[PDB]
Parts: sequence; structure tokens; C-alpha cells
Amino acid sequence: PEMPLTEVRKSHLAEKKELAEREVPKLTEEDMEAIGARVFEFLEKQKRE
Amino acid sequence: RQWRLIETRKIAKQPNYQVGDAKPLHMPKERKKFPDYKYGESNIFKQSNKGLYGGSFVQFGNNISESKAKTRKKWLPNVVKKGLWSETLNRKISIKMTAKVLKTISKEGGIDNYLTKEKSARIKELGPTGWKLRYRVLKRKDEIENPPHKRRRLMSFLYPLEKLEYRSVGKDLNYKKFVELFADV
Amino acid sequence: YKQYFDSLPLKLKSFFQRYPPSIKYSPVSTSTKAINANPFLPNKHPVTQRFHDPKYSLRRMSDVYKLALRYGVEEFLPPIENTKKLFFEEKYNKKTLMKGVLLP
RNA sequence: UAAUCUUAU
RNA sequence: AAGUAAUUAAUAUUAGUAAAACAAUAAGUUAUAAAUAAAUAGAAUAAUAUAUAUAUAUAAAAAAAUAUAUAUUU
RNA sequence: AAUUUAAUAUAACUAUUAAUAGAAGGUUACUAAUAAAUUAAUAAUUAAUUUUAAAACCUAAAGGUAAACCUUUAUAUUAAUAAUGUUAUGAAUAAUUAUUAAUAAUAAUAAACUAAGUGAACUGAAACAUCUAAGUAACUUAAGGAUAAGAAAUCAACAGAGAUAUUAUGAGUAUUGGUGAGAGAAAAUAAUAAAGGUCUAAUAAGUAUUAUGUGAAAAAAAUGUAAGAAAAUAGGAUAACAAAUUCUAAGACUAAAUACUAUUAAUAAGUAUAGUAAGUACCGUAAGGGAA
Ligand SMILES: [Mg+2]
Ligand SMILES: [Mg+2]
Ligand SMILES: [Mg+2]
Ligand SMILES: [Mg+2]
Ligand SMILES: [Mg+2]
Ligand SMILES: [Mg+2]
Ligand SMILES: [Mg+2]
Ligand SMILES: [Mg+2]
Ligand SMILES: [Mg+2]
Ligand SMILES: [Mg+2]
Ligand SMILES: [Mg+2]
Ligand SMILES: [Mg+2]
Ligand SMILES: [Mg+2]
Ligand SMILES: [Mg+2]
Repeated sequence: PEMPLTEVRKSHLAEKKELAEREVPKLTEEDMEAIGARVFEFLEKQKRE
Repeated sequence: RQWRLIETRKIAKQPNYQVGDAKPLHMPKERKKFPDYKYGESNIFKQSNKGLYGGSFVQFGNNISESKAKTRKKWLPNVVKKGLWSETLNRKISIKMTAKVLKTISKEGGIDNYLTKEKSARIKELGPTGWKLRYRVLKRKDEIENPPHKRRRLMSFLYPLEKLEYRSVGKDLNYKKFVELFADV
Repeated sequence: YKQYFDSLPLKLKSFFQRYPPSIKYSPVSTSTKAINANPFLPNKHPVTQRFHDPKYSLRRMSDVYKLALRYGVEEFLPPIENTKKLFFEEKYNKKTLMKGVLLP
């Protein structure tokens, strides 16, 4: 038989559930494009110098 | 500190048994009462399986003289028999403890508290006995918190009728069997 | 641009995926529950009031920063001000010489 | 003497 | 039925390359400078030691020791 | 058409490399059998995949026992019916047979490799006592196909690196030793290697640290006894202190290169006394030894 969860463990679980419920940070296409453009600019600058 | 002599221990990984699968050759008679303790049961200082030793195993080392003539000695922990009060169980529980463990118990403010601390270190330095004690306490706490309603009679009412129905078809029916049938329902 | 982004080293890419640059993460230590909580800083958990260790441990953070420096993607990473680490030319310039060097 | 410990039922 | 093998070090002979060799991915080992416990020292100011370098000593020499120099570096 | 040479077998072991995978003995008998399907190929077929029958007794752990035997009673109850004969007053009480439903059972399981516990001595030091041999042999326990380790309270040195594992150089260098016998790193650079990072923790206290007793020949992290902190404004790291630097313990997961066994393939300046029998004959009360 599985051992029951103590109070602290339950509270931690609840916190984790709350965290999950919130909207997750996800890397957008736009952000990637912005990064990629900056990388390209950096490469161009390196080539120049 | 570390818990090397505890967390080194490995136990045979039991395969998860499906309801429709074939039996193992040796199935036990009486069922498992307690949960499985992650770190098994100590296979060295078996003295400590019976008590709350706080992960304090026997050392072996060297007696060394003025001549530096080395001779093997052992260093036992300061074990002590001690009947300490459980608030949850409403009884005092007598066990072997290290003096260190007794000190920790005193610091934490009770024996139940010591048992139920959620840290992994505590779990490691609970014994198998300590794990069983913890389970007993935790289960009791859960019961106190949450009584069943916050069904048996209905079952008792239906049982004789069910038996009669069975008899009318042709077969006899026992209680225990009835209980087994209508556990999940 | 997308292809260039993809061509970035693995660790850096992973970091960008799981802590993206749209969120302006805090310079200072914050609540662990916060959305803008910096993964490089030790954030305090609001209930227990204990400082959690940084989500990116210090070595990993340093590696990520070096990768960003290499590919010119520093400002998209969250700030490393209040983590005590400086890096390369900035470190060289900003540091005070040891008491032993200046005053033997 | 509800520190400890020994015995008997 | 009895001087064998492995990992190493020092000599010798030959063969390859040679002020370089082995290795070529870099790194390393040996050589290319002698000393000194060690240190920030190290080889003709106008030539053979009568000069120079180092260690002791010293203002700098001398003094003991070893090493370095007389078209081409060994 | 035959002969020869080289290679290949159900039919050798050994070493290496590569690839793949993690596996029944005995006893004597009322002898311990099998049946099928689908798909492909060439109705029968061979091959692949799947299903299915039987299978005694012994091999610690149903209960015994002097292994291959004995005793338990699943060709059992318990109940419900049906058929039969007897007892006492259509109904009742016991027995036998035949259906139906309900109730439990079968450890022969590797060895090597790994981790943990305990831990010698001969021996070396031309004696021997610290030291060595050596955390070796051994015994004991526990796990998995591998285990262990692993994403820095790590190294380094003001420049920097970025988990671990194995090997080469570093280097027999630093380091250490009755400064004897002898023991001996790390950084760094290369390979091998896999996608190698990633949260699962409400960020960790009788914990760090201290005293003391022990503790891998150098280099600690451990540990019995007892005192015992701090919040990132902090904490760990070096005799010590001041500066600086670096990392975040007391919560976790993890392929891969590796070890061992077996199989298959290939290569043998290997074996015919390292070439298949036999762990037999025989020796011993026994553990055990062991032929031709
Ligand atoms: Mg002088
Ligand atoms: Mg048996
Ligand atoms: Mg008898
Ligand atoms: Mg061992
Ligand atoms: Mg001797
Ligand atoms: Mg003698
Ligand atoms: Mg030793
Ligand atoms: Mg593992
Ligand atoms: Mg932590
Ligand atoms: Mg912490
Ligand atoms: Mg200590
Ligand atoms: Mg050794
Ligand atoms: Mg941590
Ligand atoms: Mg692990």
C-alpha cells in the first residue's frame, strides 16, 4: 500500500499544480527571427573586421 | 554527512503485475501491510534495523599505540532504550535510539514530528522500523483529518437478497464472497 | 534568419526555448512564483522564505553567456548583473587589482 | 523519583 | 624437462633524417648552453686564453672548478 | 569424366578484432507423446510469424525425510439438485452414485562481471616492530544486464575552463617515506564516446563547522563520541590573516565509450601432451583430489 503524503509534500504538489495552471513561457517564431537577424548582423560585422 | 551504507543498498525490482497476467511461482500468504521502504533493510549493522539509529552504523578502525602498532578496534554508537510519547498514536513507543537521535527528537519537538519530516535525509536515516512507525503515524493523522464521510449497511441489506436470488438460480453464496464481489462497485 | 538561429549551438538554443526573450526577466532576486524570475539569480520562495538555488547553476549560466558572446546574442539572454560573474573584456576593464598587487 | 536497570505474573 | 615476456633506463652497431629528430590534430620528449641549493644571472669591449660565462668572493680584477669562442653555427 | 590444391559442416578449444544478445541436471520407469493456423516462395513444400497439447519422481523453502521416498487426500469438500435402499412419523434423518456452482496449490535456477561489509598472512625492508604485501586473498551480503560515476559548494589563477568514464602525453614531474623499503598526483593538450542535459526538489540542521578518536603509502571524503551556526546583506574552497577569485552541501534523474558471459563472422610464424571422451575410472569417512 502506498504511503500517504505529508503536509509539506501536499503543499509542494499544490504549488506545482498552480504553476502548471499558469500560461507557459514558449519561444515564439518572432523571437527566433529577431535572434537570427541579430546573429546575421554579428556575422556580417565579423566578416567586415 | 553522507548516507553511503543506506543509499548504496539495492532491492530486487518487482515487476508491475497486471490483473490478467500469469502468477509468479511463490506468491506470499499474508498481504503486504506496510509500504516498501526505498532503501530496503540494512545488511550490516542488523542491530540497527530494530531501532532509530539515525544512519549511525558501527565503525571499524585502528587502535594505535605510542609504538604505532595498529590493532583493529570497533566504535559502537551510544545506543539507548527509550520509551517516548507519540501524540498521534496516543501511546509511548519504546525503541533503541542513538543519543544523537534522541537529541534530534527533542529539538524537533516530538517523535511523530521526527518520523514525519519530509526531507530525504530523514527518510534515509529512519530504519525499516522507523519507516513503519512513520507510516503508522501518517495513516493515523490522515484518519483523524478525514473520516470516511465528511454503504456498509446498504451492502448488509442487499446481501441476504442476493443470496436468496443465487439460491433461486441454484447456487449458494457466502458473505466473504459477496464482499469480494462488491468492493469496487 | 531562422536557419541562422537553428545553426546556433545546442545549449544556447535550449535556453532560448525554455526562457524566451519576449519576457523581460528581473535584474534583482524575486519570488520563485514570479514569471519574470531570473534563472541565473537565487530567487526566494514566498511561503518558506528560503532562497532557492538558481535554475541554471553557475557553470551552465557561464557557458550560456559565453555562447551568446560568441554569436552576439547577449541582450536576448536575461541579465547577469547581480550574479557576480563578469566575462572577458568587461571583466578585464572593470576589475580592481588585488591589494597584494597595488600594495605589497 | 513517570532517569535508568533486574525479577515475577 | 631450464635466461622468457611486459613496462622502462643507459650504452654500443647499423639504417633513416639531421641543427634538428620523432610526430603532423595539437600537445609532448630529446637535442640546440654551461652553471648554480636557488634567485630578476648566462658565453672574444680589439681574438686562444692571457678573452668570456657561471658558482665562491668582489668596487673590479686575481684565485679553484667546469664550459664558451681560432667559406662555415654543433 | 576423374585427380589434386584452397575454403566451407550439423562436428574442436585458445587469443585478438568486429557485430549481436544477456544464459537445466539427475532418478527410473504404468517411458515423460503433440496438434494447428496465417503470410511469402517454390497441391506437397521449405522459410518466417503466431497459436496449441502432453511433460512421472528428486533437486532447502504444502508438511516431513536417511535426494529421486513417506504423509497430506482437488478421481477432495461445502451446497443444490436428481436416482437408489434403510430408519421413524405426504414431510424428516444418514449413506452411495451423477451433473451444476464455490474453495487452494507447485522456487532446479546459473557462473563470471558490479557494489557493499569484514579483512589476513607469507612476503619486501637483505633482521624486525612503523611501513610493505593490501583494502589484495578470502569469507559474507545485495543488485543489474551491465554496475559504478555524472551535470560543479569542480578545477584553476586575475587569463581562463566547463558533467562522468577509459586511454596517451604531462610524469616517474610536483608530492611523500624507520625521508629506509619504497609509494606518487593534478592542471593542461589529445583521442574514444553519446543528442548530452535535465528537474523530478514547495532548495534542504543535530547539517556545515569545532574538539577528539580513526581514516585511500602522495592527493580526502568519510566516520564513533560530544558541542554546534549563518540567508545570497549569506555560505563552501587554501596552515593562518588581508585582498581577490571561484563555486552553492546537507533534494534528485541520466544514455555512450567500459567489465563479464554467450553466440556469429573474420584473422592465427596458437594448440593433436592448450584437439573434443571424464570430472568418469580410481583414491579419500568427508571437504576434496584425479588417470589412461
Ligand atoms: Mg655572494
Ligand atoms: Mg523442491
Ligand atoms: Mg521416521
Ligand atoms: Mg570490497
Ligand atoms: Mg624480511
Ligand atoms: Mg628472521
Ligand atoms: Mg595501503
Ligand atoms: Mg546508473
Ligand atoms: Mg541545495
Ligand atoms: Mg542550498
Ligand atoms: Mg573531525
Ligand atoms: Mg598503492
Ligand atoms: Mg544542488
Ligand atoms: Mg545516480
